[PDB]
Amino acid sequence: GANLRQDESIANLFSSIKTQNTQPLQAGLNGDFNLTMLQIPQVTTGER
Amino acid sequence: KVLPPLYDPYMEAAYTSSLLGSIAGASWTAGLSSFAAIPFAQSIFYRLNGVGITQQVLSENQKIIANKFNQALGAMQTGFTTTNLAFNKVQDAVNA
Amino acid sequence: NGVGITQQVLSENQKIIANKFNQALGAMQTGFTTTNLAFNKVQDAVNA
Amino acid sequence: TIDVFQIATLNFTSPLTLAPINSTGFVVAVPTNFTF
Amino acid sequence: SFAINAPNGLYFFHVGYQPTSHVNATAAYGLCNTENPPKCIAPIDGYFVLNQTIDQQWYYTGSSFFHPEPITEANSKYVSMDVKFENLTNKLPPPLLS
Amino acid sequence: VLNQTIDQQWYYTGSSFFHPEPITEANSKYVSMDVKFENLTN
Ligand SMILES: *[C@@H]1O[C@H](CO)[C@@H](O[C@@H]2O[C@H](CO)[C@@H](O)[C@H](O)[C@H]2NC(C)=O)[C@H](O)[C@H]1NC(C)=O
Ligand SMILES: *[C@@H]1O[C@H](CO)[C@@H](O[C@@H]2O[C@H](CO)[C@@H](O)[C@H](O)[C@H]2NC(C)=O)[C@H](O)[C@H]1NC(C)=O
Ligand SMILES: *[C@@H]1O[C@H](CO)[C@@H](O[C@@H]2O[C@H](CO)[C@@H](O)[C@H](O)[C@H]2NC(C)=O)[C@H](O)[C@H]1NC(C)=O
Ligand SMILES: *[C@@H]1O[C@H](CO)[C@@H](O)[C@H](O)[C@H]1NC(C)=O
Ligand SMILES: *[C@@H]1O[C@H](CO)[C@@H](O)[C@H](O)[C@H]1NC(C)=O
Ligand SMILES: *[C@@H]1O[C@H](CO)[C@@H](O)[C@H](O)[C@H]1NC(C)=O
Ligand SMILES: *[C@@H]1O[C@H](CO)[C@@H](O)[C@H](O)[C@H]1NC(C)=O
Repeated sequence: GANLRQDESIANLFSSIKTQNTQPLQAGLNGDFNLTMLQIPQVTTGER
Repeated sequence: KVLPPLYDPYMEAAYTSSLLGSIAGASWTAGLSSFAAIPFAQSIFYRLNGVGITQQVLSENQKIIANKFNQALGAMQTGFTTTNLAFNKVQDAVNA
Repeated sequence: NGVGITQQVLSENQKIIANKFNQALGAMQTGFTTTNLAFNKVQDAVNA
Repeated sequence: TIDVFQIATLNFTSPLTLAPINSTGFVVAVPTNFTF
Repeated sequence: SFAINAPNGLYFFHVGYQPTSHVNATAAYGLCNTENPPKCIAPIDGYFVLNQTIDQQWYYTGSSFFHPEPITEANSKYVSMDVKFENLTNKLPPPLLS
Repeated sequence: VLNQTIDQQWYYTGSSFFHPEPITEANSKYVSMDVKFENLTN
């Protein structure tokens, strides 16, 4: 029961993805603000 | 047995990426039903304007504000030491 | 109106809004099943 | 579907991203239909 | 929100405004004319949208429902100059008229 | 605020940053009479 409740709580927390509109952030400088630290790097050599 | 977490780290990455992409918006409307495709820099400047900084100051100190924000984001690295309280909380959760 | 719906729309779609509200109140019954999380919480409190 | 269990992968598809326009202003998705 | 009685507490029915269909509307941060002291306006609890009631003819719509309406002092507020605002030389709203 | 852009000449400044600006209807609102308010003749 404890594990089931934890799973339900985490699913509830992560469910915000399905109903959240976003915009595609530019890689690196977003205007003059540098968000490279918080963005996932994209490398073609391997998997994402 | 130690059960695996409900989600792959890729799903958590998707959650955090959606959080990063959800930051920008109108930030002045009455409700939450409409999404405005306002870029990140414009949203940050609008947040600064709502804070109490007039548009003349924002227009004059554009590069200065951007540089200070970038300096803060760069200094975010140094907080992952034992001195910081939040990192201590992370290590405390791991230790528990 | 406070949500962000102007008075012109509210005056135009009065019956439509009332019908949607009534449909929501009538569909409130369907939530008393084992699938709903809040009903599960009620039964969990009773079980504790 | 009542013979063998299948293994699926959880994947949350976020709603389509509203790409900002290079015009003067911006594009906003304003509702035209709603429910309660 | 409506609260009813549950066996060991209170059961809340949170009624919320859920949109189903959206429309992509060309909006403006604000509008103002060409005067030596400029007079720039911004929407109140809404957007300055472009689509006609049924381009330089700007209307006002609510945040939670698309319904273009003429821009007046009822749904607009006076703000300082912003360089992202639209410079209007024709079809000025009554707030922008001198 | 009172300081000049660079006394009875009053300017407007933001809460979070000092930058005096001319007082207009954009940054001011009409309120009822208050005794502590400054009576301006010029
Ligand atoms: C934006 O921030 C990123 C990440 O902090 C910077 O990229 C770093 O640049 C330095 C200096 O060239 C390199 O040594 C690092 O390897 C880079 N990556 C990281 C993760 O630190 C970048 O220079 C910043 N500025 C711009 C204009 O993109
Ligand atoms: C609306 O007009 C204003 C005022 O003329 C413009 O703001 C100027 O834009 C130029 C060109 O980008 C800048 O160099 C100036 O610094 C801005 N300010 C001033 C006070 O001149 C604004 O760009 C115009 N906006 C649109 C959308 O056409
Ligand atoms: C601005 O003028 C108003 C109106 O004359 C002043 O308010 C009066 O102040 C006197 C003296 O303190 C009081 O006895 C009165 O009751 C106040 N009200 C009215 C309606 O006369 C106010 O004091 C002046 N303020 C300044 C800063 O000089
Ligand atoms: C809203 O959607 C309903 C069905 O959900 C439909 O009957 C109605 O005509 C729509 N109203 C519009 C598009 O204005
Ligand atoms: C609005 O544009 C998005 C892409 O930015 C698209 O997915 C959506 O269908 C559009 N909505 C319309 C045309 O009503
Ligand atoms: C309708 O709305 C769109 C929003 O993108 C706008 O570009 C267009 O000019 C409008 N058309 C009319 C005829 O009002
Ligand atoms: C500068 O600001 C001070 C604030 O105490 C004010 O008293 C003073 O008159 C101002 N001086 C000028 C020249 O604007």
